[PDB]
Amino acid sequence: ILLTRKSYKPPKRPLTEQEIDELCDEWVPEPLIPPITEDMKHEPPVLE
Amino acid sequence: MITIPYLTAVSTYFSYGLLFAFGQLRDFFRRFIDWWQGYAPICLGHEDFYIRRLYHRIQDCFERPISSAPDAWFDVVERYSNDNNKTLKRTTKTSRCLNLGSYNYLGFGSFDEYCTPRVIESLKKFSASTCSSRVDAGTTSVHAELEECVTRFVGKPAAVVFGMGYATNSAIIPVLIGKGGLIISDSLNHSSIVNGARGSGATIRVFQHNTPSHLERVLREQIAEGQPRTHRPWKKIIVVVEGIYSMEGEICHLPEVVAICKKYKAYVYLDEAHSIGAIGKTGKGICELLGVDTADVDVMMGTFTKSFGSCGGYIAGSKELIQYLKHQCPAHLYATSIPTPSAQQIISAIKVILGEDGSNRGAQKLARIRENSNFFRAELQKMGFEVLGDNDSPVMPIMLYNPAKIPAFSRECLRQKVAVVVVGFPATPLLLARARICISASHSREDLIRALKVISKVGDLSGIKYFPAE
Amino acid sequence: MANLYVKAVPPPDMNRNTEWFMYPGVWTTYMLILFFGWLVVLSVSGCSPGMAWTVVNLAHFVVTYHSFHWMKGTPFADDQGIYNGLTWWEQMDNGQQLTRNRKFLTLVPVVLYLIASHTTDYRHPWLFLNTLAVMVLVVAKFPNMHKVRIFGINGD
Ligand SMILES: CCCCCCCCCCCCC/C=C/[C@@H](O)[C@H](CO)NC(=O)CCCCCCCCCCCCCCCCCCCCCCC
Repeated sequence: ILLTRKSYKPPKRPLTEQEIDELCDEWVPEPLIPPITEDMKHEPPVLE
Repeated sequence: MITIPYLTAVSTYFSYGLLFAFGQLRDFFRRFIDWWQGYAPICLGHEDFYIRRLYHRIQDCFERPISSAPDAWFDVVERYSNDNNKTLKRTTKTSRCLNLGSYNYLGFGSFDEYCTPRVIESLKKFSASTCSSRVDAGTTSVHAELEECVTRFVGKPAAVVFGMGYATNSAIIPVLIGKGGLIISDSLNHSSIVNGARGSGATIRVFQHNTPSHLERVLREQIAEGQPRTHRPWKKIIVVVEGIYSMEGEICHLPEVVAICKKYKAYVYLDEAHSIGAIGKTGKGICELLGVDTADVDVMMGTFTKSFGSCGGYIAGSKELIQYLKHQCPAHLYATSIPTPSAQQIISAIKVILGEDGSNRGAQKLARIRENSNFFRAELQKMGFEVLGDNDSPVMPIMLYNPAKIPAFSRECLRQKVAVVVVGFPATPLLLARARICISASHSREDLIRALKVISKVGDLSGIKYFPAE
Repeated sequence: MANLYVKAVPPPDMNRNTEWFMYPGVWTTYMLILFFGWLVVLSVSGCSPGMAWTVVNLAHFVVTYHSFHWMKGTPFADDQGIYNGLTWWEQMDNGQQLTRNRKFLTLVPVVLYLIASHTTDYRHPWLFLNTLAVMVLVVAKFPNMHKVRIFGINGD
């Protein structure tokens, strides 16, 4: 039974409710859209 | 990494188990006799078991007091017990043995006629040392002239010199790295390096001694897994290696280590304690012997105790690293400056080595330190001993493997007027007990010839010729 | 008179206490000490092989239990008592479970008890004891019995 088992590391100790608060504060999101330029804003003709 | 005869790996464990068994038995009859001022004991019962049950049995192979300069020949004082071997006391009788356990490689720990006259003159003009630190009143002129000789010698732009070679590693590593960093050290690193890493908050891993294919596999995992619990990025990575790994006698594989540290953008911390006056055609260390550009390593630590015959340490690097350390290193701010006659004797030794003393005996030392080591090491291998290290190293440990051969190989040699050094279990791994032989440039050929026949005759009795002779 | 050279590799393990148990030659000595005690018992007092195996299995109980599962800490002061709440069994392999060297140490008290029973014709005078000893040994070495005590006796 034993001579066939697999070596495993002992389970880890889960994160605390205080540590998570820090990680949620260091994280920073990128801007929603890339910054605009001047070649990026040409208007098309308006016809009748 | 060490070839061990199988039949000797078995009579060593048996020898240690017998000591363990008799020690536990004897300590069990002391705990029941203590029946015959309220504070807790200075030391528990069982934290110094191998200090009182293994070290006290052979305590006469250590701490031998000498009464002469650390030269090729010195005088060893004799000690008796007088109370059944509990407290050794020194007599007036002396001996005259062959020095093979010191460290003066270039033969500077003596009275030579270019350095001692200058140091004595720099004494009676400066009185030992200043009582202030270096940022207040302890920066004499000699302290400013010496930090130029070291920069010229080592090769890097700037250098700082301290007053202890052990504080040069515990008071600096905290500055460069902190919490969130990583330190992939080598297995066989000095105690100062590990204590310095502990004094900060950094994490320490260990890669296999002197093999880079294992250094790569550790960096890959550690950069692919981040911090151990909250998988942030590693803020830094520093790799610490040594020039010559003493007590193994091997030169490091520096070109194959720097190349892998560049790839993963890790830093390199060199440690030229044993290899700063010994190896190299000019004495510039491993970075000259192995032909590696000195600007690929970020920090280079050294020590003047072994080659230059004077206490101290140094760190060399980019001109902003030195400016940062001179402003935020506790050892530089709070500690008394290195004494003045102990700095003049480094200046006047680097002048001899570089050949700026007028004479030319700065190359005779560098050649005779090599033609002696290559002879001694070659002769020991031909007789069948097991000696480690390469061909270009002043140290050559001889393996013994048996705890009982440590007091047998040393007591005989001392009786035949040869002094050596032996290292036991609590300091080393269990299976690897050895003797360390240090060869200097002040030994003559007549001395090595005479000392080899004393060793060859002692090695028959103990039977430490594990390899076959011819 | 010397052959069979082996090129031992240094496993890091960074712990003087439990790194010597990886070099070549440990298992052979482990067994040769047991086979040496067996012969020395039935020489100082002539007896039956079965009893002598029983005395070997009983002496191997106290020595192994007191060393691997009772004592806590290390006898080296260099690590500033970092392992004060752990026993020699728990320090092994940095807490890694079911390794090559743990299974060998688990397998010995069983096979040694089989020999001390199969040559003593079971009975009850010795069977009762040997069973208690091997049971204590095997329970103490269970993976689930990691850093857990019994009623807080020698636990903190
Ligand atoms: C006469 C031949 C032997 C007689 C009896 C010898 C038994 C002694 C072996 C006990 C091994 C102890 C393992 C861990 C002990 C720890 O608790 C203490 C403190 O923490 N660590 C230390 O003192 C330092 C750690 C390493 C020191 C071990 C030195 C002994 C080396 C021998 C190990 C390999 C040979 C034996 C393998 C295991 C022996 C198992 C006991 C066999 C039972 C014998 C009774 C018949």
